Amino acid sequence: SYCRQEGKDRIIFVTKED
Amino acid sequence: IRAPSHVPFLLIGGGTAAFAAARSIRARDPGARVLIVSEDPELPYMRPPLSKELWFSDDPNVTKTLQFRQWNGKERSIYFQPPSFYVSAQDLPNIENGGVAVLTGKKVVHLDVRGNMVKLNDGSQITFEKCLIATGGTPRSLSAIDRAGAEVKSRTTLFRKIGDFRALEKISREVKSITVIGGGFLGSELACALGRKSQASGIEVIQLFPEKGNMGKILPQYLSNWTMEKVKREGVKVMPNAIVQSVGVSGGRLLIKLKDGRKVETDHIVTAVGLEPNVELAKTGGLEIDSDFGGFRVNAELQARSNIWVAGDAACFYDIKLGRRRVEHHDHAVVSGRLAGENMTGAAKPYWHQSMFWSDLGPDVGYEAIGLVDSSLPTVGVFAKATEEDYGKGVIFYLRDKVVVGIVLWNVFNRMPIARKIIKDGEQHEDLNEVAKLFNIHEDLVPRG
Ligand SMILES: Cc1cc2nc3c(=O)[nH]c(=O)nc-3n(C[C@H](O)[C@H](O)[C@H](O)COP(=O)(O)OP(=O)(O)OC[C@H]3O[C@@H](n4cnc5c(N)ncnc54)[C@H](O)[C@@H]3O)c2cc1C
Ligand SMILES: NC(=O)c1ccc[n+]([C@@H]2O[C@H](COP(=O)([O-])OP(=O)(O)OC[C@H]3O[C@@H](n4cnc5c(N)ncnc54)[C@H](O)[C@@H]3O)[C@@H](O)[C@H]2O)c1
Repeated sequence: SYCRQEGKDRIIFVTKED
Repeated sequence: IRAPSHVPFLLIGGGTAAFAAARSIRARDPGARVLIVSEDPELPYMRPPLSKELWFSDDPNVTKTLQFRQWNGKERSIYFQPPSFYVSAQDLPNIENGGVAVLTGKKVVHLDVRGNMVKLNDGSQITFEKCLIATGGTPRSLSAIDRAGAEVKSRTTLFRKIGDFRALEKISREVKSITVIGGGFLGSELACALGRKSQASGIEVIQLFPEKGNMGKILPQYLSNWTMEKVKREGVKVMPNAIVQSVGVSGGRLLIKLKDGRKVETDHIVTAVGLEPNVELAKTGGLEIDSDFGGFRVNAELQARSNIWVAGDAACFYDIKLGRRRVEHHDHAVVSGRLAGENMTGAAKPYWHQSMFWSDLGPDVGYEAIGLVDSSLPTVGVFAKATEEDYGKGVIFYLRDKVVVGIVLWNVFNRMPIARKIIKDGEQHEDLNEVAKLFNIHEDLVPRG
């Protein structure tokens, strides 16, 4: 769930596991 | 051949928009009589292949056959239909069950709105019951190129038409270095097309543009940067943050001096710096132009005046959900053309069905996209992580008032319906990570294009 906010653009990584 | 004095359906501008319209007209009202007047001498053909599919054709006769093999392996032509499936301008107002006639090599130069008539470049006038403007647009020229002398001007091409491709395909086998200016859809697609050709020819491929990364008008910086780096891999010298100052001819070769001071020596230049709509007839007819967006100002049903519609790239319509906009893609030209044709035959149904676009920059980059895709908005990219950052695959949401207005399916294929729903819905979703799970990102999915 690596969530990081870069200005107006927000970046969420997820690994499939739900 | 002589033009028919009158025709019920006149489509100014024989491009991708005109064709859909005529097809949709013929469909909704059978036995229609449709005349496409086209300043281009080529019959209506599709443009996407000219930056992508025709550069990768193995057959060296591609420049003559203008065929390609679809991502499904089936071989076709860029022309929408063969000549035999068009009727003649002469025989159109007689032939039984009408048909579609294309007037090649004829520009409309005046639109007599009041009297429902067009005047052609050759004087000949044609009256109409219903008329569609589908003039599309012309590619913008770089200011610096214009200012330079005709020596450098002669060694600079723009890209749109068939000949543009056919000539730049030759120039690709002649010069040692080609520099593409502009980081656009086209910019990138040509840079990657030449890049792949350079794998065999060894030619220098340079691409420079003022943004910090490729496709910087529709991609968020991170992805923009990542995409630049994937273009690089395909065989491109990419020079972001390039503001051209002047282009002269030094040593028999074009010299591009940038404002930041860098110089670039190259043999040929191709400017892909955006598109200007062909809104010529606006003044002649007294039709309105979108001051902000450009192109003819048409309502929700792509209608301008009582008997005049506009579609394709030339049209600035009112999207009842996303707001007023003008969109310059291929599916847009088709969708809107379809609709205009419906409304011309009297459907008066508004633009509800969304149009989309796709670009493929090498095998690593392929994205379908819908609605308001504009790097200036706030984005929320959700990407797949492994099991030194990999934006290989994921979905990117575009927000406006905490509402999704545009989506980019990043190497996620055959998922456009799902996205389409999300735009329709325009919910204020608390967490978009759930919404992302709907695209089964991690899953392999299908690898179209
Ligand atoms: C190389 C290339 C690749 C592309 N690839 C993609 C892609 O992969 N995906 C995507 O979504 N979009 C793509 N596009 C964009 C898309 O193809 C265009 O938006 C589309 O072709 C425009 O259709 P249109 O009919 O509105 O305009 P055009 O296709 O430009 O048709 C306009 C026609 O009208 C003629 N005309 C203009 N003014 C007059 C006049 N006064 N009288 C008579 N005739 C006139 C023009 O000469 C031309 O024949 C691509 C475009 C290019 C150039
Ligand atoms: N995949 C697709 O949907 C696709 C593919 C090819 C072409 N197209 C269409 O073809 C047409 C041509 O697109 P395009 O790439 O020419 O423009 P574009 O609108 O796609 O991109 C505009 C670009 O102009 C560049 N630019 C503007 N001013 C500049 C300047 N002074 N110096 C340098 N660069 C400058 C910027 O880098 C920017 O990226 C458009 O209608 C586009 O939508 C679409």
